[PDB]
Amino acid sequence: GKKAEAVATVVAAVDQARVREPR
Amino acid sequence: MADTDTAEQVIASFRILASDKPYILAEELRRELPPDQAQYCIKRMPAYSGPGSVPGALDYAAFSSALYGESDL
Repeated sequence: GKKAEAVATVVAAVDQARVREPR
Repeated sequence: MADTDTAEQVIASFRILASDKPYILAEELRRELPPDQAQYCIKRMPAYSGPGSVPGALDYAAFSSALYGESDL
């Protein structure tokens, strides 16, 4: 439960930079 | 939990994935993060930067600052 929560933060943060990727 | 500040959250979150380590290995992100996430991140975090580092370490702290801060604008 503690590790999974950390991945959600890293994944969520990774998607933020990805949103800046055109098609 | 014990830390919070957008950038600090990623460092604390990455530290947990790296197993209490100041750096994370590429293979770890592959098994700890979606194959797609490890490849993209492995590129951001430069080549770690410690004294007793390892042969293949990466620094997610440098990448965290870029995600919430890249170039002045």
